[PDB]
Amino acid sequence: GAMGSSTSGLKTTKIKFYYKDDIFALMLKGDTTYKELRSKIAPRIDTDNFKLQTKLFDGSGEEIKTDSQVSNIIQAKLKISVHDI
Repeated sequence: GAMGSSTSGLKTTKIKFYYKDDIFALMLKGDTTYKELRSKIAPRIDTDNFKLQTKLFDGSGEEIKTDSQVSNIIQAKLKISVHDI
């Protein structure tokens, strides 16, 4: 009894967000999303509306706003920045 199929998994990417002067982290297994992060950040922000970006050296880069921007910060492990909105 053998099988050719196989469980396909990925490696949780460590992404440190930067809400104001505080910062947190997130482990994305690849199934995460932008609306997923929305609930994973809201509670770590103290609010329900904030703006995530690719924490650059100036302050923020492409404001993550789509499951792709997140899966991108996921495949590239980008430090995220969080603002209050």
